[PDB]
Amino acid sequence: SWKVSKPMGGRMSDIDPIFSQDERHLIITYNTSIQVYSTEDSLLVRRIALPLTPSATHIVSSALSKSNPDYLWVACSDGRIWHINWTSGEGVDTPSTIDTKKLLDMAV
Amino acid sequence: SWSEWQNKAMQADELLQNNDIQSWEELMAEVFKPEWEWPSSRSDYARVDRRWVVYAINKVFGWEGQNTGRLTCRLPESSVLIYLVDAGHLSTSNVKSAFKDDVREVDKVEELIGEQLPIILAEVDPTMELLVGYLSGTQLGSSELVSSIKLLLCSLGLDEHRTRGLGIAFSKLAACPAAETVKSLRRLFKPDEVLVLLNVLRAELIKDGWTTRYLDIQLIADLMSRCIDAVGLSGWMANFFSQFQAEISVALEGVMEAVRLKGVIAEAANYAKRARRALADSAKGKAMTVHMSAELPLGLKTDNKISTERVRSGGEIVARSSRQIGHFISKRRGIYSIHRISEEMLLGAAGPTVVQEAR
Amino acid sequence: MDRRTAVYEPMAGQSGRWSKVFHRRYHQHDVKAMASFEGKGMSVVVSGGSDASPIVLPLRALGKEFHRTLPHLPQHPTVLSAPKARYILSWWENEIRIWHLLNSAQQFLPLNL
Amino acid sequence: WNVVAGAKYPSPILSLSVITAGASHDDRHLAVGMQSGVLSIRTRLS
Amino acid sequence: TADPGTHPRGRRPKLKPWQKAFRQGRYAAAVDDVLNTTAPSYDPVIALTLLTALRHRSALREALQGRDELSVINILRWAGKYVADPRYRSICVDVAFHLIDLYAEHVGGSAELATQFQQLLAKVNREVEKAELAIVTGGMVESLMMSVE
Amino acid sequence: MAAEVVPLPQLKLPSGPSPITAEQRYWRSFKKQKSHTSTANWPISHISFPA
Amino acid sequence: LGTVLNQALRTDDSDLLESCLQTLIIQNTINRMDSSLAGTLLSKLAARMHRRPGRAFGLMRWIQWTLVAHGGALVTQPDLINRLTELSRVLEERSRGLSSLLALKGKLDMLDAQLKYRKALKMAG
Amino acid sequence: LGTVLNQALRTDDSDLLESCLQTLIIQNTINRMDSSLAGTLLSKLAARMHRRPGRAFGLMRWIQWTLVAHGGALVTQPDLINRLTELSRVLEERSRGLSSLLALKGKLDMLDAQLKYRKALKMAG
Amino acid sequence: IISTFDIRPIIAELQDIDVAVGGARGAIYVYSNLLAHLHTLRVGTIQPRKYHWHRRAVHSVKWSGDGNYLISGGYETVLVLWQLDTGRVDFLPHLSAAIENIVVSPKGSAYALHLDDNSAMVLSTAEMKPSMYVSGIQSLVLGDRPSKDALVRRVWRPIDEIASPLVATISPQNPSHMFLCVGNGQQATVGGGATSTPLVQVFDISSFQGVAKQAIARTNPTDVNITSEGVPIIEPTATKLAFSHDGKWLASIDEWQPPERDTEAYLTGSKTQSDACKERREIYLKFWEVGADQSLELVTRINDAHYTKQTESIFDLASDPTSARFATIGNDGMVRFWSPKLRKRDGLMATRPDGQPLRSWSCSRVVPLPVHERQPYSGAITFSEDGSILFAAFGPPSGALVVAIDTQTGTVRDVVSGMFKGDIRAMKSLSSCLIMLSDDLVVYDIVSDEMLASYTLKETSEAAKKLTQLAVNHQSRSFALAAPIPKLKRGTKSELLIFNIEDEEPKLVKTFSQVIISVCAVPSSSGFVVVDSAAQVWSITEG
Repeated sequence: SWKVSKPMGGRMSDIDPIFSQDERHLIITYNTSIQVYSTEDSLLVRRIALPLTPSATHIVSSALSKSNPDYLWVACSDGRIWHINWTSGEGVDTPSTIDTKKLLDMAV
Repeated sequence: SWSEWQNKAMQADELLQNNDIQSWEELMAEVFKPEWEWPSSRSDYARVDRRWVVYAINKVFGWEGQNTGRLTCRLPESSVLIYLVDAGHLSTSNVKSAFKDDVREVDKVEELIGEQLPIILAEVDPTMELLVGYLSGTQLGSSELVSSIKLLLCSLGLDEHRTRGLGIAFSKLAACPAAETVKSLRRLFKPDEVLVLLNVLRAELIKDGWTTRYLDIQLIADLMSRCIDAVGLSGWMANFFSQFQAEISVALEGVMEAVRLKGVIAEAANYAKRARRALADSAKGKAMTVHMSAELPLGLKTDNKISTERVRSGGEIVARSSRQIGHFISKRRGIYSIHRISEEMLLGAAGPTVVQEAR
Repeated sequence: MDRRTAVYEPMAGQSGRWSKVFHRRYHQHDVKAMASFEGKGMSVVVSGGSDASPIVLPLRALGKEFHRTLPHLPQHPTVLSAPKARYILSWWENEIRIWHLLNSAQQFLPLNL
Repeated sequence: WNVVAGAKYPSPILSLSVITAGASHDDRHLAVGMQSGVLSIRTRLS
Repeated sequence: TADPGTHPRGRRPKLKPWQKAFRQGRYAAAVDDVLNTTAPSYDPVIALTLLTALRHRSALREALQGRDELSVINILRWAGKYVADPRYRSICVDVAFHLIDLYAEHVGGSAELATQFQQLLAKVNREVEKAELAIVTGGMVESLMMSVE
Repeated sequence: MAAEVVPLPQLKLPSGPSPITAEQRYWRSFKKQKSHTSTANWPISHISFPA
Repeated sequence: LGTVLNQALRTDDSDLLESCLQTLIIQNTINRMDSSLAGTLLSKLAARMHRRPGRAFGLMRWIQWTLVAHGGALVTQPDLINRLTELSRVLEERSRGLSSLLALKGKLDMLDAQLKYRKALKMAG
Repeated sequence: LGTVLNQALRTDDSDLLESCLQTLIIQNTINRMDSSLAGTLLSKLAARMHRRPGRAFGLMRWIQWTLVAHGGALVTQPDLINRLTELSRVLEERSRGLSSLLALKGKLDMLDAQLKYRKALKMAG
Repeated sequence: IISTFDIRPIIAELQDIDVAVGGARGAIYVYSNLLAHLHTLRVGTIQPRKYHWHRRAVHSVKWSGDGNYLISGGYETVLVLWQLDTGRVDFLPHLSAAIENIVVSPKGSAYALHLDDNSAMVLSTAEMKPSMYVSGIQSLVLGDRPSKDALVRRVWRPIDEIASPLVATISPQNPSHMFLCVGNGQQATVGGGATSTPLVQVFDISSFQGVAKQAIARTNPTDVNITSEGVPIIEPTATKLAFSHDGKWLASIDEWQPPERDTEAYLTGSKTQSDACKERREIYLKFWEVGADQSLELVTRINDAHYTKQTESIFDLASDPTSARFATIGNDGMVRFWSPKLRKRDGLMATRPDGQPLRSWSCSRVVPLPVHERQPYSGAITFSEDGSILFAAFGPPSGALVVAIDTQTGTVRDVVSGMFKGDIRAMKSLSSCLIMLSDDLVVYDIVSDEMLASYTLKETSEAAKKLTQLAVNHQSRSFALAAPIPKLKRGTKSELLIFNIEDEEPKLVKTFSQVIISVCAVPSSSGFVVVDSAAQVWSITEG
């Protein structure tokens, strides 16, 4: 009878909120979410939800791919790395593990 | 699981129409968890359930509907009744839940039941140990407590079990708020019964020692003030009130004297404790400022030992260097002091003897 | 005059551009004078202020060695006593102050001190 | 009809009027003529 | 060119120097500039405002701990004069607590402060009698509202 | 969102059970007093003004 | 002073009221006061006691003798219990602060005791 | 009276302290008292005050004046400090109902003055 | 101790790097040239330039663009700019919360700040206004990365904890908005040992953005955040906040007591520092008129709402669903009904400058509650769904009791005792039955005088026992409680139970990976809205 909606909102993680190329979008990575806002009107253009599930695994880092823009690299505390692309959502359901003990940081 | 209790209640109805009280009493003993031996604690009773409590009061007590009823003992000789008294289930909400049928038209129901019930317990037992146990066991409103004080003053005003409950009901009726105490006392008391009670409270005040001097409280002042406002001018309108206010002014001067002595004696005791600490450390040789003579200093200030920790910017805590401890000790010396070094110090064992000028 | 001593080294890259490496309050009053010396294996800068204490800082190892506060009291003790008369004695600008002590120390083992 | 405010004068007063300025009739000043022979004008300007 | 949410003509609320000292964290200068009673810009409600702010920001001990003899006498004189109003009896008694804890050691050293500690007990002694007479009289009002019922 | 610098708000202290009301200050604001005496100290019969 | 107090409380005077309040006399005054002006007197005493804290003894004496003399005279009124309510409010504010003020009274009584002891020493020395 | 108080306390007498208790000379008495002997005086005054609640119009001057002139000797005796810190604990327990007992004094100052009021009115009518 | 660092490259080769290390003691150490110092066994003497302004730990340090300026931000809510060509320093001083993260744009123009109160502002340089503002839910979070100034053992070490549930109401007349109590930042809220949440924000539920924010208790964003000793100041917490039936009023309670370290000189006899801080409490009861633009305005403030010899704690307030009336239950015992009247002293009304009259709230009714002292009592109240009866649970330990009070008359309609095992946590009134929780959870019908469902909840710690709470729906007759699964820490799980009014089976049993801090009921429709610790919001609906 009762149903539960998928979680929205989120707490902004301490990973740096990255600017897009040509400074028009801002990519803010929450816990369990990464969403792109526009700089001009301050309305969000996409919300890429991220399944986190193992009690405390957190999004460890996130950065634009320096080879090609409009990609990301999002990495958890356990071994998991996503290569999603903002303005779309291709890459959420296909992560790649890394065989860590616990992933403390990553930089691209 | 309502149907199981309904079948058990119908079986107890069959036992009632059989009029066999013994197996009914054993079934209530099994439920509450004849011989009927007791545990010796008003608190340590096992938890029972509300429907069996309601059925117990429904079978024991009774009501008369003539536009106003009367609780009566259908079972005036019952271990079930003394267990209800000792376990404190005889509350007005409990008996109203037991009698939702017959009382739903009745008004002033709390006043009627609170007037009727301690009278019923007192006529059950003339020794009123069951009334004192009810006073000590049940959640009691102000009507029940003023009727209980009426009962104990009917009994008095082998020979201490009544005065214990007389002490209990004063504490409970001091805990109650002013409005219900005044209205129930004005209802159920006569203006000479209140004078009897005010002589009992004077016996609790003067014999306790307040008017008495030394070389030769909050729970009784509430009762005295609530009785005085509950009678008012309609009851009285002699020298009794002048001697009354004389002894209350005497007790007030005693309490104010106790306030002054409380402040002075507490401050002198705290200074003596901290000065004992500082003198023990100065006898060890940590060389603090202590007062020498036997009068109190002007500022009741003792020098504490220097703490091992320091508060750095912005708020952090680090260890004190012994260098900085030595700097603060150099501040803590005076302008003249005799600092005797012993041969045991030069051997490396003991400490010095410092006698400094009194600042 | 904020009892502050600040140390500057040139910024790497551009020439003629200095920047404050670090500052610290070594004195207890203003720093009115200082002078440096660098030779025979000793690079110091001596800063004298209004609290009479010349403070010696290491120059080439600054931030690597502790400083040193030389005594403000003179090297000669300037305190002299006649012990048979128990007079202690000290002199400055044009006055000589003589104290007498009138008693032993064994007597005192605080209102009489 | 409650006593909203009031004031007291050094003489028994005989005549009293608050008088108005002009357009929309804001009251300029209150004048009291007393038994002592004095007209006390108290002026309020907004 | 006015930023939105400000006055268009450009009236910014300028800070009085006690407000500026309190904002920077110069509580000694704040308390002195406020509690100086000879000044024409003197106000007990301003003094209560600063002292409640100095109880809320944990700094009343810091504000009182650096004084000298004459200004301790000045703050004691304010405390004695203004314990009488029960609208700031709490803040005024707290200031008197900190002054007793800080400066009760020089009371034989200076005679004029020893009067100002005795004159503050003299008015504290008259304010229990005022507070006992108001709870005596508060009983009689309580008796009358019971008899109306 | 740099919050604008606000000064210290003065305390709204509670008022006793007879405060000076708006109308009491409105009738106290009839401030400037001129007392013109009548000729030969005659008591004033009637003052008036037109509508 | 009964008729003067009647005049002052009936026409809302201040000069007559203050010149009769600043002054046996008080008992005769409240006993010869009219019954209907007792609540007006209670409110006009609560107002002065709030506005000025230094006049508490005489004003509590006046309120005390008024509540003695005209007790049922206020009950036969009874839709005007709000004057007694404002009076209860003013006296509750007056009795605010008592435990901390007693603590501070003891903290000062120690200093006064030590100062009197050193004066008793210094007079004999 | 300086030498009668010395002998009465060293033997822990019960009667001879009371002979000096009822009778400025009291202040000049205890300024010359021996200080370890002075703590013996505080031990029995705290013994009678702790066992029963009461009052004493003379002992308020007595206890305070000894705690100032001879309170600095309290460091030498560890027994008396614990007796005074349980004494000032129970003297708080009398102090809790000072507010409720002052309201009782108000009603008696109300009713006694109203009972005298009707009795005067019968001789007035 | 290194909190952060930013490296800038000195350049299509890589000639050098310049490292700015922001340490946990407050300083920023700039190591000017590194590859030319460690390129060359032996190295020359390297010595960083120290820039010390922040008192606490510096949260973020970045070089700015061309490399002239070093921008930085710490706990002191100030964006600082080291000029670095001169010795000077210029700063944007009074933000909302701690500057938790900064970035610089690809061009030199924009900065982007992640402020600690769940926010991001893209600022433009030397206009210095936020050209882009994004706000979140700002509630209390159990953080993953713990804190940047919990590294060096301060006076009060910042602990990731939730001590009390979030105070939040969904507002009728606009059910998409949610009023909830927040502090300045998360770290500035939890710092000081107590929740200091003197603000509310209105948060859009249908599109999850923080719409607006306002102060309720006294706050000083423009003053210094930290005392001279080093403890962060605490601000008055808004404990009880509940909203009126109309959509036009709001009543809040905020409490503040001085800290325990601060007293030290009020102790006389048996008074400990906790007793002195409890004596010096300040409990204001403020009534707010909510405008059409979600702007709150004061109408009255009551300084002592429940008073005896000292001030009394106020345990709950409730709004009558049929009128504009707020009931408040206190520690003196009495329940007070507050109602709005017009300001009118002697027939002369006082009006606002536009012309509308000034309303003011005042105590319409006082009801003394009966006590039953068998040989620290807490309270709970709720109206009916109809009005006309207010249920007031009064709460000494195990013996506690509910009183059903009429509203039109002040008389007691009923009293029910013996229904509480421990201390009362809360009580709500669905259509006929009282749903109340203590250590037990009981649905108790009063039209039948009979308890339907009774549960003995599992024994847990005192923090979890404080953090259990429920909420009723009042449209579809269903209630919902929330309880963390058994001192609190980061990895805890919680499970909420959806019950109907009539049966004993839980109609939805769902556990969550993080502890939920608040449950609320949407007033227009059925269902609930729940707010988690790792602060995400999600809605539950039937159908």
